[PDB]
Amino acid sequence: NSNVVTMIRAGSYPKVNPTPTWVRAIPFEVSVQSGIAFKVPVGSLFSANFRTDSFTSVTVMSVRAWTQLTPPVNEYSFVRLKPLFKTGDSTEEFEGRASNINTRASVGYRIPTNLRQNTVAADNVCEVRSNCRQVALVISCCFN
Amino acid sequence: RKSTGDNSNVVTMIRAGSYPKVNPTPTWVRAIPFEVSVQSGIAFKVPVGSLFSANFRTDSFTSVTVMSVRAWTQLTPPVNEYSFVRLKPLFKTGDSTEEFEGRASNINTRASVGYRIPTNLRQNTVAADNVCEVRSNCRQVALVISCCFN
Amino acid sequence: GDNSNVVTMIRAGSYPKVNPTPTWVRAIPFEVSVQSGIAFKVPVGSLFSANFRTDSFTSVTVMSVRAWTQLTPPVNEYSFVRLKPLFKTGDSTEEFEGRASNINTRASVGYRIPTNLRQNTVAADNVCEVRSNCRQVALVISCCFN
Amino acid sequence: NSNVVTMIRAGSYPKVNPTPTWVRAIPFEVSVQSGIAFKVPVGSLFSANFRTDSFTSVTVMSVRAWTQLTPPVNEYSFVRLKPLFKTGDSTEEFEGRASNINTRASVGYRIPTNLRQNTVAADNVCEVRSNCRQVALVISCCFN
Amino acid sequence: NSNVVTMIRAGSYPKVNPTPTWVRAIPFEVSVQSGIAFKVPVGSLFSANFRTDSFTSVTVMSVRAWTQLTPPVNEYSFVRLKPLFKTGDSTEEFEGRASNINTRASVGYRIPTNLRQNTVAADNVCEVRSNCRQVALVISCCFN
Amino acid sequence: NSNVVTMIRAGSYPKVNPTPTWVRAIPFEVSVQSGIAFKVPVGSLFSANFRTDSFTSVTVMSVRAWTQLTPPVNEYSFVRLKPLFKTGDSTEEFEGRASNINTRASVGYRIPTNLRQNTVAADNVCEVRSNCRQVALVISCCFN
Amino acid sequence: NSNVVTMIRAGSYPKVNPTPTWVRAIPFEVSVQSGIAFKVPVGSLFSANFRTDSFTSVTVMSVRAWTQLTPPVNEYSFVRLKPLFKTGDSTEEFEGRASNINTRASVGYRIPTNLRQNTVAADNVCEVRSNCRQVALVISCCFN
RNA sequence: AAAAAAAAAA
RNA sequence: UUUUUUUUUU
RNA sequence: AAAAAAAAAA
RNA sequence: UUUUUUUUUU
RNA sequence: AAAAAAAAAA
RNA sequence: UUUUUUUUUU
RNA sequence: AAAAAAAAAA
RNA sequence: UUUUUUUUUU
RNA sequence: AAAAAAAAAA
RNA sequence: UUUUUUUUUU
RNA sequence: AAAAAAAAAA
RNA sequence: UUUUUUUUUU
RNA sequence: UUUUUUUUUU
RNA sequence: AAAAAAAAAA
Ligand SMILES: [Cl-]
Ligand SMILES: [Cl-]
Ligand SMILES: [Mg+2]
Ligand SMILES: [Mg+2]
Ligand SMILES: [Mg+2]
Ligand SMILES: [Mg+2]
Ligand SMILES: [Mg+2]
Repeated sequence: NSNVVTMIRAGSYPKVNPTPTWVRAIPFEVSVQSGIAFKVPVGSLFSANFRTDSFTSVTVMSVRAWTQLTPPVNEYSFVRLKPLFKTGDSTEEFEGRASNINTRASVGYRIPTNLRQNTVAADNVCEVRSNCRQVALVISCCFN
Repeated sequence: RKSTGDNSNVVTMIRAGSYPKVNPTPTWVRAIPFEVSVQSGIAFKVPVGSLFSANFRTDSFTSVTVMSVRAWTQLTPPVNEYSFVRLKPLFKTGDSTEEFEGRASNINTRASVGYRIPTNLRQNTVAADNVCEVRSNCRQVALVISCCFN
Repeated sequence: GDNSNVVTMIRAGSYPKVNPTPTWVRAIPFEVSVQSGIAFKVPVGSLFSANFRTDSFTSVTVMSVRAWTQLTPPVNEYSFVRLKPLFKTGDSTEEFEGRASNINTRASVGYRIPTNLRQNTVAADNVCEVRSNCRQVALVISCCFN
Repeated sequence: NSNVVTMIRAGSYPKVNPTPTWVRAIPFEVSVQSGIAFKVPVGSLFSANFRTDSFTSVTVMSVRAWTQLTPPVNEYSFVRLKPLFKTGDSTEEFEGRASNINTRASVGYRIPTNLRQNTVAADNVCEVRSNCRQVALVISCCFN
Repeated sequence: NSNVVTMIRAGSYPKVNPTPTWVRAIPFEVSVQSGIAFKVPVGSLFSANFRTDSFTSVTVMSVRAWTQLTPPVNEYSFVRLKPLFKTGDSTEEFEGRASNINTRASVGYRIPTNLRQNTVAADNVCEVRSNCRQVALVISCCFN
Repeated sequence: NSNVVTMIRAGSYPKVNPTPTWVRAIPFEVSVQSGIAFKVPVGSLFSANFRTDSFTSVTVMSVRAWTQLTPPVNEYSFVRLKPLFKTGDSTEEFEGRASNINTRASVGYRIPTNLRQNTVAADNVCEVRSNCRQVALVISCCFN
Repeated sequence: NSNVVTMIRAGSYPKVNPTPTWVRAIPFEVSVQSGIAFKVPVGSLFSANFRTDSFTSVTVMSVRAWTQLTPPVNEYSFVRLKPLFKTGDSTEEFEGRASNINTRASVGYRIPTNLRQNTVAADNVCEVRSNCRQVALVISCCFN
């Protein structure tokens, strides 16, 4: 391959876009109380910590969750996810459980194409329930 | 694919496994468009700092690997003249003396030119570094720089 | 293999992913009472009921609507039925219509909702507007409860 | 594909059923005591918690069981299942044991076609024995 | 081919629809001020000038823009489009520039299927910016 | 498929037309008297009820007709169509009859290409004859 | 194809015939009385209502008949056809009956080639019988 | 799809 | 032998 | 390259 | 059916 | 895609 | 004979 | 990848 | 017979 | 291995 | 249509 | 050249 | 599955 | 030689 | 997938 700078025969000025979209997998943690559902805010996805503070909307494609702290004594870890939608919240409770007390529980859900619209900071993605005090989420989304 | 394919109309369960490897602050390949002011008979040094800005969604980055530079005259040339733009590549390990140049063949049309950086000179640059020197008979140049933010 | 006559052991492994409250794709039949040449808005709430085993849902994604006249038409007339899709992001002005060709037979028509318009609806929402010369309309709605 | 609503050339009124059958995998837990067999009530399968409170009968196809809490000190988890049937109870004790003390024991059994009749709330599916105080069941069944 | 009227052996009364949908490419102009973004209202699409005043909703599919008047002295035309959505506005700025001062600048964006819902008069399609006092838009859409 | 907006690299301003043509199947009804031929006016085709009030001319391609009310006592329904043209009315009487007293009679005719010119509201498309007091018509035509 | 008038290189004067034959299906109705046969007169086929008043002879090929009014109370419609010939009348009574009281009864008969000679107005085609007060006939014939 | 009648073409 | 109109058979 | 209008040839 | 002229489409 | 000039390889 | 740099032709 | 239950299509 | 949802088997 | 987003090449 | 970056499915 | 909407035909 | 009208992609 | 039940090997 | 023990079939 070339070892030196070489000329580019550029033509006319192209179409440009200084603020393009970005497909991402955003990892973050939330605190969870015993017996209480936590509503995961969309605003958690906008932050300089993820290079995403210039975005104000996002299209979530899928949500995966893992317990992030150990479960109570004698128990195996569990985590549940209830998808929320601005046009109407769901009542599914997708749940994963651990089969070794020392291992994380995990589960996820995919959003169908027909339900992939934008959400903003004040929106909530889903409810989390767990017997562990923290849950780690990895959200696959399209910032725009 | 996607020929009548698509998927379901409802949320479905993912049988997730172990916690994956993750990175909250990944890299990003980009083409950044910005303009610079240039003066008659004077070479302007293009600062790398122009590439870090919220106007590009890149203010969380402190380094970038530049891969190629293209330039266009952004304002009209002087009376009776055709536009021209020249690019001289600059490197922290030793500046070049190439003067890549394009000129317009219609006075009403932009001049344009570019250069590609070879793999062996694709290291990082920071805000204090410069990308290239620009010369032109037009008072502004429009640059589109293809680069890897990291 | 098959044709075992007795219980047999399953070599179960790790606890699987589970969900006590899953989705359900359904064709729901219900009727609405209608007046003469008067549009009636069909409520989405008619889809949630113990009579359909769906009272545990609060949302549903409608995929298509079909409608039949349920009582006889006025004297000298053939039955007809009209459907005008309604949407929260913007109502339609289409009026899909069927008419009977025998005075003793039901009129029928339906419409399909495109993938890009298949979002959720709740009980307070309305599915469509119905218009008929008969006093009842029998609807069958294909939908995904979730 | 189409981006607008399209006509459906409906025909005669079809056959309908407002209350159809449902093939399900129902997850629920049962309490178990030391040295004592617990009879799992079929009524545990009818509940708004599973969207099944409008069913009063169910045809069980197979039963799988996992220990749901840690076992006593120095022991590995075990769980046994003895099928019950209204026409005659079995004496099999299908059993699984853990090989790591931190992991669940698991076993299941399949009901043959000739024994897949209906059960009601007052009936029992099986007996569960375990050294763990709780057992998690996932029962494959056809509600009707 | 036939030179006279011929008989049609009609059958039963078909399905009918007096107010059908309509896929269109609507052209209209908007005024733009220096350094100010103009919100393109969706209501502009329901006009007797387009045969569309019987519609109250539309599904937008793609937007294209051209500058419609000459740029300021010494400048080449430019135009920018920022898509707007009721579920969450975008921050993209798709931009084109003229490479000949005497020629229009042009650009567009396509709306993905998952974001192709309906819009009504009070909604806005996008934000337009340009150094020219007028921008010419052609909007591909489905009236319904 | 793509889940977010994408740039379109638009070119020169296209050829446009804000008021295009429209091929349509228009359903409407006319009253008919015993023993009297009813001239169907073309103006019936231009209406807000059809989204066609912006049109002043139309090219009719075919006409199909259905009896719309029940026939006289002891009679089977019939309907006849006589095509009319500005250059010369025809004398054909395309006719259909019901074979069940409770069923609609139907018939239609097709207009040859050499006779497919424009008609305006003052023109008449055909004469309708029937023993029922209303006839349902579906006219295939090209609005321009 | 050509859009202008074009020259025809005609030759010698051709054979001509200002009054040609015509193959036709003629539809008309006759009144029928209970228990009485009605002889269908051939003269009904020559009429300006059929464009055939310039003919005096016709070769009938086949006769189809349909009851034209409702039957008496409690009965299903029926119609019978007995062929009549100048060289010798037949004694066949071809018959159709309705299987639904609201539907027409129908039947026909074909005339063999060896019996396809001419008939004049004073001739009769066939006898019609029915429990309905009117019968609708469609006669396939060759006017000459 | 074939045939008969009128017409046109070859 | 193809097509157009009327008819018929399929 | 085909088609239409005029012409020429076959 | 080939060419020439006018037109049209590609 | 080939060729010529410098270089490198074979 | 292949590649890199400059050039040229296509 | 096949099957069973619900739906849709053919 | 294909797809979607639930289940199951592999 | 294919697809989606940004980029580059063709 | 290939490659690079992010993502996803396998 | 395929697809989507309206129409027509099969 | 072919064509016509609007649209889109190429 | 196929299948069902228990076992075993793979 | 084969084999061994019981059963059933051929
Ligand atoms: Cl749980
Ligand atoms: Cl803007
Ligand atoms: Mg844990
Ligand atoms: Mg230079
Ligand atoms: Mg009715
Ligand atoms: Mg345990
Ligand atoms: Mg310009």
